[PDB]
This record gives sequence, C-alpha cells and structure tokens, in this order.
Amino acid sequence: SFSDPRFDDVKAPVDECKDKDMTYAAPLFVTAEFINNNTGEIKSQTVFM
Amino acid sequence: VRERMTTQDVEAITPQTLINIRPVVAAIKEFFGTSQLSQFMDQNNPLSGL
Amino acid sequence: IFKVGDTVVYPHHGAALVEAIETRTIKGEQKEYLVLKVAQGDLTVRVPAENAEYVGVRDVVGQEGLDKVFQVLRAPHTEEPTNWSRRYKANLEKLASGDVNKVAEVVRDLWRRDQERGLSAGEKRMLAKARQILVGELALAESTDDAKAETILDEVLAA
Repeated sequence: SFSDPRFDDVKAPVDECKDKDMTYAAPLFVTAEFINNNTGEIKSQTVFM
Repeated sequence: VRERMTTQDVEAITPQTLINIRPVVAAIKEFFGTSQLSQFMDQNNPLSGL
Repeated sequence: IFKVGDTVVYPHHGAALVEAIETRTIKGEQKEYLVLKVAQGDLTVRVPAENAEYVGVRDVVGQEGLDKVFQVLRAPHTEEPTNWSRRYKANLEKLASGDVNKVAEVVRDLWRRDQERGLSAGEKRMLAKARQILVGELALAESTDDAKAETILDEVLAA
C-alpha cells in the first residue's frame, strides 16, 4: 500500500533546461508500505517513483 | 506488481523489489511527447500563447 | 530480549538497527511491534516481538561464530552439483535461509569458483549481495570498520 507523495526540488532551472534540451522535471517520492498478512510485518521504504 | 508479488519468495521482497516505475515514467513521457493534447506551444506574440 | 539500541541481524537484509518497541495495539491485542531499520534500502520493518523469532530475527554472533565461519570459509574440498542451475538454486536457497554458516559456505564457494574461473554476471551479483550482507554482519560482530572487515575477509579468503 502506497502513501504520501512528495516532491524534491527541480533538477534544473527553466532557462538551463531550455538551453540544454532537458525536460523541466522534478522527482517524485512515494512512501510505499508492504504488509504481510500471515506473519505481520511492515516494509516502509521511500520508492523513487 | 501482482505478477511479481505472487511469484517471488516471501520474506525476501521489499517495495524496491516489487515496484517497477518504468511503465509510470514511460506513460507520462508518452503523454507529454506524442499526444494530440500536449501541443507544441504556439507563440509568435504573447496573445497567441495566452 | 530485544531492546532499544540493540544490533540484530534480519534475514535476508543483513544488519538491522532497532529503533523502538512499537506499542501499536490492533484487533484488541497489544501487538508489541518493534520498528527495526536496515541501512541497505533504508527500509524500516516492524515485526511483533512474539513472532520475531518465527520470522527468524537473529542476534549477532561473537568470536565463536567469527572463527567458526572462518573455519568453514577456510574449509577445503568444496563440492558442487555439476549442473550450474542446480548449483545456483542450491546456493540461492542457502542464501535465502539466512544462516550465517550457509552464507559463509556460499561466499567461499563462489569466491573459490570465480577465483579459479570467473563465473557470471548472475553469479557475480549473487556473490555481491551475499558478500555485502556477510560484511554487514562482520562489521556488527567486530563492532566497527566495514572496510577493515572487507580487507580481513579478502585476507582469510586467500588463507
């Protein structure tokens, strides 16, 4: 089960991206949690979406 | 995920293991490039942009 | 037996630092979870202390396990099934068992084989993961100096 999207800063400013032909991006981060039903655990990570 | 979660072994997987983000990033890129709605932004005055 | 500030080995993710004993009760039962994090994938795992040993949490081993896996690491006449896929499935199950002596057997077998031949990318990644978690346990057991544990590991591998 996922949770809580999050944004970092942009990887590059606007004019730099417009020069170097990079797309104006920003990284997602989703706090993904896995549960096991039979034994019972949580697996809280930070998946780069 | 559900193709992967059933197949791989239990108490070895992790959310980094189960998640392939490649369809998500490929889906957003194939929307932004190459869709009939994400248009090449027409500007030859400020008004046409607006 | 688990307390805050302990160092414990969780399979198959190597070393694990406990953080606290989570008192999250659920289904009307005081499920004494314990937040327990690793350093590899930065994942925090909460297992209840009742079935902690049932999932197979395991304390670190001292000098007896140290020279025990040194002896098993030094142990000659390493044999294998001739089919490489049978070999890979065998050491895969041995690595998934999480037993430290099985881990030592796997890394000494794969190091003895690629040290003789130079094996594979799949066997290479196998050796990398197994060596990583064994180095993590040996840095816990010698209580410090993961790089020094790596160097003394490569020392005892040549014997």
